[PDB]
Amino acid sequence: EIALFKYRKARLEPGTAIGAIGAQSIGEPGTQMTLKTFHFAGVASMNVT
Amino acid sequence: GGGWDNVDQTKTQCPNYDTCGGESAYFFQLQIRSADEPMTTFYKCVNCGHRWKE
Amino acid sequence: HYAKIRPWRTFRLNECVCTPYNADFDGDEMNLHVPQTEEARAEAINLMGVKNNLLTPKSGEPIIAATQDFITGSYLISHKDSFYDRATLTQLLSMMSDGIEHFDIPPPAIMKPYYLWTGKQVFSLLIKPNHNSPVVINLDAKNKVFVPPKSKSLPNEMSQNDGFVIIRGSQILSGVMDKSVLGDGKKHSVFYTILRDYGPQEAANAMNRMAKLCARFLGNRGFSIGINDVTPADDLKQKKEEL
Amino acid sequence: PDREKIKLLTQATSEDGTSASFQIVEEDHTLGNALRYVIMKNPDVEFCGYSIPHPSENLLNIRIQTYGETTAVDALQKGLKDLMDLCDVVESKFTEKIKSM
Amino acid sequence: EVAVPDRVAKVLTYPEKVTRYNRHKLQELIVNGPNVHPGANYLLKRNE
Amino acid sequence: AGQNATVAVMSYSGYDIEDALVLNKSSIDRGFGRCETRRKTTTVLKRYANHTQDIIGGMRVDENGDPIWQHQSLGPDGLGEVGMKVQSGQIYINKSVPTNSAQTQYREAPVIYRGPEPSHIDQVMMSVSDNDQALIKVLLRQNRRPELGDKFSSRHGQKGVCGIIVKQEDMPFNDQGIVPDIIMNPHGFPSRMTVGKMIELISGKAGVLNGTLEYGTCFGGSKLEDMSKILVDQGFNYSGKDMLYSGITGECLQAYIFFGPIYYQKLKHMVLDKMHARARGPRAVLTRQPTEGRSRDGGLRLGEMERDCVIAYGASQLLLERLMISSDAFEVDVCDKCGL
Amino acid sequence: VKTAETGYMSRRLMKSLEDLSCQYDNTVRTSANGIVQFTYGGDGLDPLEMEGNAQPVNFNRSWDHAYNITFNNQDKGLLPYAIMETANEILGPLEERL
Amino acid sequence: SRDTWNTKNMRSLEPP
Amino acid sequence: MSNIVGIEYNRVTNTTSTDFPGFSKDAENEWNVEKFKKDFEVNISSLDAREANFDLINIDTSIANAFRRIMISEVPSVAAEYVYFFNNTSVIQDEVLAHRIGLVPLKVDPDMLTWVDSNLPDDEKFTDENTIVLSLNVKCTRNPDAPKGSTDPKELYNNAHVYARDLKFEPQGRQSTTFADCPVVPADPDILLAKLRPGQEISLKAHCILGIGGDHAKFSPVSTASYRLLPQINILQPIKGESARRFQKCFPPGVIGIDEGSDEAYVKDARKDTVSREVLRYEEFADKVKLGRVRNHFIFNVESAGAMTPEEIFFKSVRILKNKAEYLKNCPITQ
Amino acid sequence: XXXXXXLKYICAECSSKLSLSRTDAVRCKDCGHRILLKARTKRLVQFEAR
Amino acid sequence: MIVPVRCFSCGKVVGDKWESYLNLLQEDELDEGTALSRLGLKRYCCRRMILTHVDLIEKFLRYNPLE
Ligand SMILES: [Mg+2]
Ligand SMILES: [Mg+2]
Ligand SMILES: [Zn+2]
Ligand SMILES: [Zn+2]
Ligand SMILES: [Zn+2]
Ligand SMILES: [Zn+2]
Repeated sequence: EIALFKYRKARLEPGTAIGAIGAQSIGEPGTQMTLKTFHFAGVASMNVT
Repeated sequence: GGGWDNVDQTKTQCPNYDTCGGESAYFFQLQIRSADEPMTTFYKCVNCGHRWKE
Repeated sequence: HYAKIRPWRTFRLNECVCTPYNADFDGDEMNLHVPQTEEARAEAINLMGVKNNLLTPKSGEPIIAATQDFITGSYLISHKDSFYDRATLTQLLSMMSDGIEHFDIPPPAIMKPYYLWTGKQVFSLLIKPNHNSPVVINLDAKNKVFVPPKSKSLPNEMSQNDGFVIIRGSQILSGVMDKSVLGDGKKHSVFYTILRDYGPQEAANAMNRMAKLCARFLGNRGFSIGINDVTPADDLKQKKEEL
Repeated sequence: PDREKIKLLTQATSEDGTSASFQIVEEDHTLGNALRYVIMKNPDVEFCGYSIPHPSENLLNIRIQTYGETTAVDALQKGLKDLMDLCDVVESKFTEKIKSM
Repeated sequence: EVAVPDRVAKVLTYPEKVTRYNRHKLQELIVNGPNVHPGANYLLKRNE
Repeated sequence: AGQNATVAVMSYSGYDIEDALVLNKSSIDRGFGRCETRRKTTTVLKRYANHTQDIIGGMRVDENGDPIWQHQSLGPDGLGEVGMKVQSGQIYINKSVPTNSAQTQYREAPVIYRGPEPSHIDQVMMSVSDNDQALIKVLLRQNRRPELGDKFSSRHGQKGVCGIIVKQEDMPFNDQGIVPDIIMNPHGFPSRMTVGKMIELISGKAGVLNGTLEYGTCFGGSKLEDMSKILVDQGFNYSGKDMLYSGITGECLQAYIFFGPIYYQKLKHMVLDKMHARARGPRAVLTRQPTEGRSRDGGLRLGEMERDCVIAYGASQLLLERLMISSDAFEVDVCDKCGL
Repeated sequence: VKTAETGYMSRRLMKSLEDLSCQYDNTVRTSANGIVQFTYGGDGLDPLEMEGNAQPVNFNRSWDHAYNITFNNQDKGLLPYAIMETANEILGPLEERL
Repeated sequence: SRDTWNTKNMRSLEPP
Repeated sequence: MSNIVGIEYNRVTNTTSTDFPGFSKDAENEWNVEKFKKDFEVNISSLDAREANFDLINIDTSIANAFRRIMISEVPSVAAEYVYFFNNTSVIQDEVLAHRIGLVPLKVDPDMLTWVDSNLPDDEKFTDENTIVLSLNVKCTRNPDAPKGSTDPKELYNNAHVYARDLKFEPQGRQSTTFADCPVVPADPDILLAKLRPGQEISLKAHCILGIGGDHAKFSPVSTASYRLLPQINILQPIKGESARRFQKCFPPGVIGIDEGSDEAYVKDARKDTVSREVLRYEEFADKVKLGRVRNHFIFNVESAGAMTPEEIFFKSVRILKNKAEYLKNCPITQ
Repeated sequence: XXXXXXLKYICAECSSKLSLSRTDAVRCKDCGHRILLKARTKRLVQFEAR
Repeated sequence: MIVPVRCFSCGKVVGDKWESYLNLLQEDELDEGTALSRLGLKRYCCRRMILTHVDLIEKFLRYNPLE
């Protein structure tokens, strides 16, 4: 009963503004990443941005 | 090949400890959002290779 | 939010809900809006209400939870060295409530030579104070510092430090209250479990109880940092220099 | 009759009155701590504690739970009289000590 | 919950329509008037 | 620009969670962090090509023989009295402009004091320019108590807003009964790595006891061992941690507390100058939307990011209310056969 | 320096993604009724109310909770085959449904 | 040293 | 450990009373008078006009703290509330001067005044029993003598300093008789109130009043009132020798003493030890000492501002606690 | 009984008291200074010792 | 500007000791600490109230408008 209730609950409800939710869920972490390819010194691997 | 040896190491716990047992991690203190706010430290699991920040 | 008229000039909010705004009381200013229609009011409260937005939608993880002092006070309470007689126990419970909550005291963990409750028992009462609250919580979680037991065959509870946290039937059996258990970013939390199992009102009630208890406990208990906390011993003057 | 200084919070109050909560106006830690200490020495009290719900307001909630023998109201009255007697003892001892000098 | 100052709570009104369930509280607010915090600031009749 | 507060680094009352301070009432009463504001208003009486001047007369008297309320602090000259108190609506400079500027015709355009708190006229100055046109200056002073919301700092970047003001008796005290003026959360120290603050507290304590001011300079200054010796020669712990009692319960605290003087400073940002609120009022002539002035009833802006958040919540009627009804709602008539 | 670029990026992301909505037929569509996804994430599961391990149920916690909630000393223990008999008496109509 | 409290009447402690 | 608070090197243990039926199997430590009566003891160590070092024994911190709190913030006193300015031509602002005057303490015994009712308009608010009127007027002028110039503004000017002994009592109504044998006067008459140069004058009237220290710190009658628990030092493992002098150096000078012939050390005098736990820095006295404080034995110190006497202040605190207990007992419990 | 709650200018340079008749000049007399300040009011001004 | 009447922490009246402190410093030359201790200032809060004082009024009074 617990598992069935939880599964029937976890479903995207009609009317959700999923596009804006996802847009903000991608943009918001994007404001914290540096405008630089920071990496741990001492490796000198291939250069990729 | 790469030289993960001679890289900064600390003593932390991976978020997914129940999968891989990570008692060490590489780090750099090279992220500072604001001056009043404290610094930020990025890690990576020396065992599995999971990057995260604090 | 819900309004609350008060005698001073600032806007006040509970420190738990500072995380979604990224606020830090260092001169931060915020804006207030008063919806002017019944429909706008109802949509605001029913869709953007704090109780209905305890979880961030980018991952599904808790975002509204305890903060620095609300966590260090809980840890100091539930430490393994903390034993409380009945007077201290009942004062702590009254501090946790507003002096309005009924409690039924459990048998103490030590019945000789004195009667002494432990901190894990007071936190179990915080989670569930009466036979009337329908909050039964079962949870296994690992504190962010966990020293494994002596032998690999032993279960997780046998950790050197308190480490693994076991909660069976709303009773804390081992482990300290931590950022992993009370904070945010992990799905194996007390507030997350209460939310997902019994609705957001009960999660709010438990979080309010913890905030009110930790506000009053730490000032009477004591906690400070000084020069001797970061002073290194004379053995380091030799060891660091040589190495 | 000042029928505003004490209110019996009825929602907290249980039937048979073995457990009750009182609201006292214009009081603070000074009286709350002393009254709680005196009441906790009653051999019938199981739970006693107070709190000040907000620093802005002038209030003090105090909770009393007893076993079956006595009620919360009677426990509170006994505690108040007990505190009064303690105060008379301290007054008399200090007065006679200062008189002797 | 959020705590609002009384000074800004006396200017940020909410327009409550008289509806047979709040008439008494509304006339008490009218009597209190803008000077006291539990009061009102404007009145708007039906036909006017 | 600052005061040496007695500080106890401790967690107290829960109102000091993140860069929030606890201020001692009765330290404010004795006068601590007490400041004064001083603004000025300039008026010019210029001459026109018609040779017409502007006049500064007034002081309309009532029937019983006393000035009207708007002129209550005015005096016969039309310039407010040096020492009197002005309030919102009160006039303190009474200027009249000729109606025929473009002398029996005059229009009154005085200076009306609008403010949140009453202030005192403290200086009135009259002079003339090179062309000899009268110039009048009035200086208003206002005395300010460190309200809840005022910002402080400690010369180590630990700026904070006063979070609560508590009575003296609800404060931890040592054996002598010293009560701190400020309490700061110890959680600001380890992540920000300010141990110059700790050495400053110890050096200040030792210097106060010894009767000499101490030097904290870059790459030098008073040594910590000397301060520790001076602090132990007077019966204090070498590390500046003292056994204090609770003021709420009376009993000893289970942790020793870092106790001593730290030099603070009050910052110019005050909640009095920031508290703004608008219900209705002035609107832009072009768009008929609320104005945006810091001085006028400037409505608060609900921008693109905010409407994006509100869309993400899925709230349609709230968008309708916040973006049409309460900003600029206009009735229009549109033709049905042509879209005009 | 990076603040301006991040803000512009968020604004254009919102402009591109702003009008996409789950419908009552479960498809993700546009304002113009153009069907971009037939089921959200190929699953139809809201990421917000989902438990760990990329799954919407912590079978482990659920088992411990169910066991604890239904603990009685005097309850006979089913044989290992009977556990599956009850589990397949419940599950399986839900499979004939599909 | 004098126990002035037993002799003098205390109007200050009288509540308003 | 039986009412001894343990002073360790990184924590403080045993801080709670633990005496009530419910602490252990035997339901002992129940409240009864006639046992508290015998247990309780008051020792008065020293006495002075503005000073009282007495010592209470066998009470709870929950009662000693109530006495301390009432003494600090509940015993009423008299200080100036409103200042009326006729003329002020000093650099100091009027509100700054008013604040300083209100901070000046006054040697007026209360209980000779009454409480001002705030539910009354100004013209009848004050009476000859509610209020005391103080006046001040000083006019600094140049000095009509011939000393050497470039000197201090003391002999170079006339009444250039304004003190507290410049406030004059103006009796009104019945106050001509009642206050005849006790005129009001500042308790500290050398308080600098203002400074002024020639051509500058101050003239004002102050309306002093009864007030409470919980409303403003100017009304508080004690400079500080506080207590400290009695320190205890337990010595085991005799420390005779050249280590005895070093162990003695770890305390304030008169606290412990060294026997000459015996060469040992002993606890000469507590009540002189400020608990800095320096002996715990050395690990050679790690198991030869155990510091503590008696949880039942309070050492009180009271310094008066100048109006009352400290013993009267303490007694007023005790009687105030008793009176609020009595009033609460007599109030009806409204549901 | 009840106690009951109870134009000039200064030259900025020579500190001399003046009176300003209408339409004469806005300067000083003993010296020729051109800045004048009002004297303190004659009215009673009350404060609060808080 | 001028010495505060009381002390911010204790409430002990220090307004009557500024002149005594200055006189002790000037005549009968003394250490600052011993001067503070001869004046009855024992608590460090009260000691700082007089040690950390700048007398600005003597500098504001050179600019009096009624010279
Ligand atoms: Mg910040
Ligand atoms: Mg900030
Ligand atoms: Zn890992
Ligand atoms: Zn048309
Ligand atoms: Zn002149
Ligand atoms: Zn002091």
